[PDB]
Amino acid sequence: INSREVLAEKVKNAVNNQPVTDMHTHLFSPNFGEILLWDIDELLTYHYLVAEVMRWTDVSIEAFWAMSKREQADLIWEELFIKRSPVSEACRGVLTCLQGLGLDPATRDLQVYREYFAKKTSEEQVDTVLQLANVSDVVMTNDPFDDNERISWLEGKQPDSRFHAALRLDPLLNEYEQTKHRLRDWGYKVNDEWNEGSIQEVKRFLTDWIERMDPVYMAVSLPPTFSFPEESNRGRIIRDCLLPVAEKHNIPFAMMIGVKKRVHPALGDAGDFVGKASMDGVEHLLREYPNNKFLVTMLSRENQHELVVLARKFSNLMIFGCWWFMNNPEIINEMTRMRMEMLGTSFIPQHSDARVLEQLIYKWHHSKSIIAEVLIDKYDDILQAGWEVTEEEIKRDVADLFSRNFWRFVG
Amino acid sequence: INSREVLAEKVKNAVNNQPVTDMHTHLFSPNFGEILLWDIDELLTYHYLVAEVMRWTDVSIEAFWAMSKREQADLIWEELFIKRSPVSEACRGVLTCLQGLGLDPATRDLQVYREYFAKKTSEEQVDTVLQLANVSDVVMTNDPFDDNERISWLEGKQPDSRFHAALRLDPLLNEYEQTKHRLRDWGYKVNDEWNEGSIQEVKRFLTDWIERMDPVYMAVSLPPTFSFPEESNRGRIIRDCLLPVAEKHNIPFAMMIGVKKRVHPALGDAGDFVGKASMDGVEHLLREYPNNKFLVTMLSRENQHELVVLARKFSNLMIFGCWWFMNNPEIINEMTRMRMEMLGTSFIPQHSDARVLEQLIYKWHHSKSIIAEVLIDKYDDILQAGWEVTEEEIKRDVADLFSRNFWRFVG
Amino acid sequence: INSREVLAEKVKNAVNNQPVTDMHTHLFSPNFGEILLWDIDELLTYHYLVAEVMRWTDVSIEAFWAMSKREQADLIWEELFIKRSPVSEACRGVLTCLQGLGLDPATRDLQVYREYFAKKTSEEQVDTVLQLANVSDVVMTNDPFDDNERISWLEGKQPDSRFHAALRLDPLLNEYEQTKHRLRDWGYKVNDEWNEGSIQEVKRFLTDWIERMDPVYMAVSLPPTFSFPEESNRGRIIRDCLLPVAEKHNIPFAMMIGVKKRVHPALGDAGDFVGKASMDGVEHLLREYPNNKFLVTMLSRENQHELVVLARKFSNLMIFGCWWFMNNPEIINEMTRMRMEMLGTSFIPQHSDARVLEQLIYKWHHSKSIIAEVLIDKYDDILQAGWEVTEEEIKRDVADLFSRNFWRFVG
Ligand SMILES: O=CC(=O)[C@@H](O)[C@H](O)[C@H](O)C(=O)O
Ligand SMILES: O=CC(=O)[C@@H](O)[C@H](O)[C@H](O)C(=O)O
Ligand SMILES: O=CC(=O)[C@@H](O)[C@H](O)[C@H](O)C(=O)O
Ligand SMILES: [Cl-]
Ligand SMILES: [Zn+2]
Ligand SMILES: [Zn+2]
Ligand SMILES: [Zn+2]
Ligand SMILES: [Zn+2]
Repeated sequence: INSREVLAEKVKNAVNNQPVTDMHTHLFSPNFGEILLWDIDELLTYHYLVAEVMRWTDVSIEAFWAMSKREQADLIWEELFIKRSPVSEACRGVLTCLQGLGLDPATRDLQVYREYFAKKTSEEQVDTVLQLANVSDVVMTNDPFDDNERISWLEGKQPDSRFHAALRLDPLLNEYEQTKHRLRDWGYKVNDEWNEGSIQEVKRFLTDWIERMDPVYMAVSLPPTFSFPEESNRGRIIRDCLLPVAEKHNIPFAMMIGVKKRVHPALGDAGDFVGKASMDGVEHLLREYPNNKFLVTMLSRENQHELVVLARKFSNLMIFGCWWFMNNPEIINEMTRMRMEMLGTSFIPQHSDARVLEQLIYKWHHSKSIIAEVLIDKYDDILQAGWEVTEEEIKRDVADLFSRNFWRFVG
Repeated sequence: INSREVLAEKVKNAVNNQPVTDMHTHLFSPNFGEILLWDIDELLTYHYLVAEVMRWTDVSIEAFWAMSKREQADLIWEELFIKRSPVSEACRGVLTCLQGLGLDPATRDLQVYREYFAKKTSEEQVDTVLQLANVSDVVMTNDPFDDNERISWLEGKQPDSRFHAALRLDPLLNEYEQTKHRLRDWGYKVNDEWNEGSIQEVKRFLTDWIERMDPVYMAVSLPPTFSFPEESNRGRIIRDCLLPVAEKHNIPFAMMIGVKKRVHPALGDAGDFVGKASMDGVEHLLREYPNNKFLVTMLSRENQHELVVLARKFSNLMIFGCWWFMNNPEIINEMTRMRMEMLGTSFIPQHSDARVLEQLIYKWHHSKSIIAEVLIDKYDDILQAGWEVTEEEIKRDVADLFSRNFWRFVG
Repeated sequence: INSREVLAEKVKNAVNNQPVTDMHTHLFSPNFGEILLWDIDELLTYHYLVAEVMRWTDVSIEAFWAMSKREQADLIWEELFIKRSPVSEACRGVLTCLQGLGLDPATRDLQVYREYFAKKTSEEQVDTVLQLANVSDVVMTNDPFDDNERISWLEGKQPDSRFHAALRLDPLLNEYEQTKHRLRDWGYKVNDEWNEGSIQEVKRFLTDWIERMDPVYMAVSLPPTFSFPEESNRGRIIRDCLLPVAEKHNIPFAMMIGVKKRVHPALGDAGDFVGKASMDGVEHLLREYPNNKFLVTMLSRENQHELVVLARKFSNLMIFGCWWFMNNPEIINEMTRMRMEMLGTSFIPQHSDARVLEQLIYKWHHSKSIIAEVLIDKYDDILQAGWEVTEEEIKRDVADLFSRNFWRFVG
């Protein structure tokens, strides 16, 4: 390669053809049941769009939740696509999905699009989507406190080889005072106070599930006020239970910091907000637990640059994705550029956070084009400096970014 | 449209031809008197340039204020345009105004530029400028605590139909301790305590001025430390008087948060600074007062992204403009993109904040070019996804952004 | 200048031809000895690359520090250049230096690059590098608390006309409890108690060193928690000694704010982190000490915009460079644009912070190209407004930005 033009095609092709390992989604293996969502109506009722439609429609939130799935979908399509152009990232995403499946957004024929999905099955749509989105591996969010999901694990169900488990623990860490009673009901003899017994039982709880799911990592989403150390249930659990168990099983600990839950409870999953967090807690964890691995992603735009700098300090920290409110072109671009400039290729640029199966298509299509453009710029800079990049080196670097860095980290 | 080039021309045409409603300025109906500032000398002595010239000139701030308007204008012209290239946004803006008026910056003939304004009346210039800037409606900042402005309203003088009033309340909310003495002198018997009597009289004051002004909204500028609820005069006035009255008359409450007043007293209007604010008070107001409408713009760059996320949570929140220190190309661009990507077209991209008539020319010229660029990108992305946008839908979306969204919100 | 194409040509040439005054580096006049670091092995072992290589290599940090300079350099070359493409800014910089020296990165022949340096003397390489990077003046960081540097000064060493001293005081201001003992060891009779006697001896220490080094400014790097006034050694020493001495000798005070030292002790120089600081202390200093001059650069991305706004308020504030974690293309670009949009040309866009002689080549090459682009955009915008910029004015502006603004400020 010795031309930006030539470089551009080589990079775009390597990126496009590179099978993706999506290390954080809200999808489930087909055999887990209806817990796996898919089709155009599910795409249109994605909570991102529920929030956006409420800024326009005169239909009360109560009434909205009272409508059927199809009715909610019809309202959103009309309000966000017909009455106004679907220029938002979330709306754009729905279109990218339709087009990717072979459907044509030009006609705006929602009924015809729907007819497409009605024909196929879950296992069938999964194969097609994973093919079209070029995703080889999907990491789920497995929460044992969720009855709809725990039932499948207790039944001995196993996800197919393309889906990996990740032990989600928000209820345990953030709501211990209520959750402790559920552990007791499950036979985990935790006591009123934090003593040897409570510690051991919570650890047994973690180990039992690690044994059941064989998770690639344990995870938790945290508030902007997250601090560590801390004399709170969360602080003690992390210190006395999670970290020791994680080290023993060499399992990474994923922290998604910055979410302020339910600032608008009526909106349900669309009612969460964001706040800038202190880096002190993460800094402490990284330094004081050198034998533990940490995967981190933050919600606030204002935490992104310093998070990158922290990654420069600690190799036991792997930063990943452009999470939630960060998953917009303007932010993805600035984040990926800051990350590559200070970390080279030693990071995971993105995850889809897909809640609806088809999203894998747009999530990866929208991000890959931006990442490819960033790569082209960086490769070109060193080419201009006289360096010679081979297509094989490109495919290698791209492989690390979209798949290898993750598996290498989880080990 | 089926090509970026084609799209670009149709988008730019739609943006340029769309009549603008400037929902926040410091301009006054021409019949109000000299408070309506205009001409090249007023543009050159805009406080933005006073701050900039003071970074170069050897002239003391005292000596500067002692100079006549023409002398100050002369100094600023020589210091910021001749001794160094006028590359700053504020300086660039002055040139943009001259050009729009038919004058030629190439000559740098300040004397000739001045001759242009001397042969014109204020009403004439108003028609000229509003025409050039394609501004159909101007929202003023009317402060009933200023003796001069108070005259116009008490005399029953109505403003030009193109100008709308906005009840500014900074003295009341931020300086109650000193303002209460004037409220009493005006017939509003507020006590030195916050009893029912005082509460009722403040409401009466607001109610009376809403009747006299028929404002599109009530407004206040707040410091980075703004909090709510709060046991202070401002906190009690907002809770017990402003919100109740605003809800009863269904008029929005505009909050411009982030200004740290007079960090450099000697600079006058040019001595204000900025600070990041907590989103807690705004979040509280939105959630706890669903029957009230809120217009918000923040001064800190670091508050922009989270403000957008907050708008996603509450439909009774309408964010607007790129205020003051945010009114620069680099910031206008990132802000507008973040806003459209997460809010689609459900927001008001800009306002001029013009203190001098002519500024409407450059403020909107400089902002429309950027907004057009963003729209082109967003339209092209969905266009690439197979969606087809009609030129009529473009005019519709452009109308919402530059005018409809505001009037719709103020109801 | 007719077209943007013609404009770009004249701007690029002026920027490239303009001799640079690098107002902050960690280089020393060659006659000072081996403390002046140079050659490819030094470039490769720059702490920026030590941090980066530790994110990839299996070699422990202890084993790394135990390796020879050559072995460390071989490791870094293989890990960051061969096993992965050298796309990070720091790695790209190493290549740019190689190319600028006439070597060829295409061969990846590290053994051959090393031969180029095995010949030359320090004096020759200084002449070579300064000519290539077109740097006419280099400001050093002279720390009288470092035993080695101190001996040179006490024994009469003077830098040649191309190098200027800057009195660095971190140990005095940030570690006074440890430093007071050393002051006493040097004849400065400070008491354990902070009183008039101690104040006078610290003032005498500063005076003696100002006289010995004839520094262009006194400097210190500060933590994100920096505040002023403050009841602490730093607060008292700045108030009682530094500011009065600086005013008396009319010497500016350079504050580099935002570094959190040694968050990862084992990484040595590569173990410092970043944090956002309050602007309160800087605002206070500028306002209350109008007779003192302050040079400021901040480490947090989130402090940049407000720092610019503060410069608009105070002429005794000169902001400079894109420091450390800010010295990446994505950040340099946004910072430089915000600065010019709000300050025109009244600022110092960059400094190299070079710790290794050859870095001057890449630091200035990478920054000049970015600064050139910003200038082209800004000049083009006013050209489109009708203004006509001459090539002489362009050369003047470029001279101000890269050299004149500094000498003028510290004059
Ligand atoms: O992308 C937005 C989401 O998926 C959130 O609703 C979700 O709660 C978040 O990503 C999480 O994993 O906690
Ligand atoms: O945009 C700069 C301005 O107009 C400020 O001086 C003004 O005080 C501010 O916009 C306000 O309305 O409080
Ligand atoms: O640019 C990175 C550096 O030179 C730092 O190591 C250095 O300590 C910093 O610039 C300073 O002068 O304190
Ligand atoms: Cl911030
Ligand atoms: Zn998620
Ligand atoms: Zn205003
Ligand atoms: Zn940007
Ligand atoms: Zn330095």
